[PDB]
Amino acid sequence: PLLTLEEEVELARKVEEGMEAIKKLSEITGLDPDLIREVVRAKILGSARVRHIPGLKETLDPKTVEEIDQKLKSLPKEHKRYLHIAREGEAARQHLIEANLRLVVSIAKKY
Amino acid sequence: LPPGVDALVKDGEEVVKGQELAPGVVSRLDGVALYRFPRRVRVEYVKKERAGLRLPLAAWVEKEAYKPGEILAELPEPYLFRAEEEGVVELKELEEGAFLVLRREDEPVATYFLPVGMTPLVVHGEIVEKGQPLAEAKGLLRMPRQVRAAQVEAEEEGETVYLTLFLEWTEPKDYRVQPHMNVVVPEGARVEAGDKIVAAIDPEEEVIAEAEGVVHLHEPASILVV
DNA sequence: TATAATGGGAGCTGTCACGGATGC
DNA sequence: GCATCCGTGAGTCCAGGG
Repeated sequence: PLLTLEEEVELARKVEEGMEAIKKLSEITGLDPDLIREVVRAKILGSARVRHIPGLKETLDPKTVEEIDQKLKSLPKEHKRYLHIAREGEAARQHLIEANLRLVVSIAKKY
Repeated sequence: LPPGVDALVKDGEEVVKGQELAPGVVSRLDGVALYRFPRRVRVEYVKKERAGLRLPLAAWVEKEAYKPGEILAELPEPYLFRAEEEGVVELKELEEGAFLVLRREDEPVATYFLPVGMTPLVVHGEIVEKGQPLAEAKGLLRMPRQVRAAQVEAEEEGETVYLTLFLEWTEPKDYRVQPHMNVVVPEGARVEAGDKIVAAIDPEEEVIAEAEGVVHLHEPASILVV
């Protein structure tokens, strides 16, 4: 169903803040923001969709996503706060796309 | 949820299939209800003060403390509660009952408590001299439902008692939430001075907590039963 | 790169035997 | 099982083509 202004703003906000959280998690852990984004995405989506990424220097394999998820889960509460932020952001991202699929159709019927 | 009409249920609690969620909403399924977009946030700020009242000694029901609604005295005839200070009147009428505060210059000089049954005979901002009637108590006067009398000290003098009540109550302040704002505080949480309640795009539109209190959420945009 | 925009169009017509697939 | 309701691929030879 179609987003209300409130649901729209909420999801967009969650996306922005999850991206900021990935940046903060890169600052803390010294990992690669892309690697972190991919691991958070791998857990939000599921192992149903867990493939390799062309930019990542390390093959994204369940083993490596589990290792990185564990390195993340071992952080102090005030740091591990950003992991929950990022997971919330990815879920919002999926939901925001899915909610706006109809606008693409209404534009593409003209080309 | 239609505009303005409030929820018949509260955020966090389980509900039954078919159990109505609002005057025009019935839940097809069982589970935990959840609030979507609270459009009014009411904060009950907690106030603990000391106040006084003079009563005939015969009409007084001596107790060490008074719970709300409880009878505090019974007067056989009308009785005029009179001021024991000169000052300017500050009348704060709660849901039930009132507080008079007389103030001289920029300093408070007396704090009187009128429980239920006492009709205040003065208007806010009024000048009063000692002995003039501030309020009239008919009888069966009792505590309001919203305020409680923690401790009660008494002084006998002539044919009267002067009660020094350590009262504790809450005063509500509402806030209207706009669609571009998000409540960052859960239902029933305890804020201090300076704690943010609702965030907004620009800081001058934020909702920061004046004093201590609890948070209550009203009129959600919609309700999500999960 | 920023007003806002949220579910599509096209059909289309004078055959026939046969193997497999659906209703009785 | 016993019928009916379907999909599907098929239809001489040559030539030229606009």
